[PDB]
Amino acid sequence: GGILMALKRIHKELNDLARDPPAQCRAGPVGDDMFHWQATIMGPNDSPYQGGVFFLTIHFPTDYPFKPPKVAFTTRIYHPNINSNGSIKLDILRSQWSPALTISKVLLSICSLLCDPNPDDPLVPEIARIYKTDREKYNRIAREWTQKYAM
Amino acid sequence: SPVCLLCLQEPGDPEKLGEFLQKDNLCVHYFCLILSSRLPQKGQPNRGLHGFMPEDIKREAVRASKKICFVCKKKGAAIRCQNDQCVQNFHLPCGQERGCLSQFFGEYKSYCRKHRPTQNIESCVLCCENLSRTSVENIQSPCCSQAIYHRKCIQKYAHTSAKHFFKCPQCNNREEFPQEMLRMGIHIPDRDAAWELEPGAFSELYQRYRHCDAPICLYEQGRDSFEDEGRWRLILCATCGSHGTHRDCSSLRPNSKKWECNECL
Ligand SMILES: [Zn+2]
Ligand SMILES: [Zn+2]
Ligand SMILES: [Zn+2]
Ligand SMILES: [Zn+2]
Ligand SMILES: [Zn+2]
Ligand SMILES: [Zn+2]
Ligand SMILES: [Zn+2]
Repeated sequence: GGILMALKRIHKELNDLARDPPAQCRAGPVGDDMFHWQATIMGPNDSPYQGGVFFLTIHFPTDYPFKPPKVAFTTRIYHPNINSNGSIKLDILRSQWSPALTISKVLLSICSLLCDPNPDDPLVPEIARIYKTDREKYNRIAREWTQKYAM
Repeated sequence: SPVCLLCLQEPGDPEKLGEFLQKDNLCVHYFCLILSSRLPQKGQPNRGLHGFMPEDIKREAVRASKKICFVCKKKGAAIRCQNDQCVQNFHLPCGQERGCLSQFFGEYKSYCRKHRPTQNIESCVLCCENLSRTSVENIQSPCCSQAIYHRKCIQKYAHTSAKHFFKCPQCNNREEFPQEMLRMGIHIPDRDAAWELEPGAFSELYQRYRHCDAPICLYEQGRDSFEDEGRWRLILCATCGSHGTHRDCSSLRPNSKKWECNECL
């Protein structure tokens, strides 16, 4: 068992992701290594990320699903909860992880995080201050980074 | 050839016998240590082996020398069935071989096959494989939907997530579900979750950008180290917050207060 169990579950999640893909997400194994995936999220409509293509890297632990996956952006994005290293401040990836959760539900959570940031528990305090104080400036800068880094 | 005083076998699988403690010239499985029926825990978990003094462990070994394991028929049995009508002694690995149950709460009682706790009683969602036939290797949850899991999968979940985050996978029950798990034999460590205890876990997460990205850094400790006051303190960009520097490397002053980096201009 163990690693074999993680492999079987990751195949199951990959097939499910293929047949019922989350909105504006697509993800898959990189080559023949199924513990390393690459994903893309299209910037949601009616958000300052619209039109962008945002790339994410996923690493499944050896104890999956008993440890959460490690998920990071490789695309620069202007977001209160995503730092310059692409790290994501997201509860279901750290403290609300359950082995019942699936990579497809991780991806939904990240898209919702793009639509609805959490500035009261921020990963980049300056961007959270701007988000709370001057929303239009926030949206303008997020659009500018979408055009500069994600298009 | 290191061996356990209480069960007299190789260290084996930590998932099943616990971490193989060896300290102060003594060697014991952690489960053998806390599950032995008569070993007093009389210290700070700093002191001795997690609150078990070596004098007391040695004396427990001596007592257990006068006990035959009903499984392997050899001396050294450190665990006794806690049913009132039973006198069966056994080693912990031998009890697992014969399907004995060990509880990890209160008096840490252990039971043999005939007198162990039971429950009235598809694919285990945790592993996504078909439930084991032998209904002693499966386990329900009282919380909701009467969900059944592999025993091994729930134990692995309890070990990785640990007490603080161990909950019903569906309804997030943290009161009745773990109590029912305890009474049927699930170890629930009182420790932080596994994904928090990884080396360098969530290190580059947060790790508030602290690095001097000026054309030349004016400071010996370098772009990597900072202080609290003076021209050697750290300042970050007003918008990105991901590009910063030692104050004097931009040769700036406390009379502006709003630093925007090269990029955010
Ligand atoms: Zn032992
Ligand atoms: Zn034995
Ligand atoms: Zn008994
Ligand atoms: Zn299972
Ligand atoms: Zn439940
Ligand atoms: Zn500097
Ligand atoms: Zn900047």
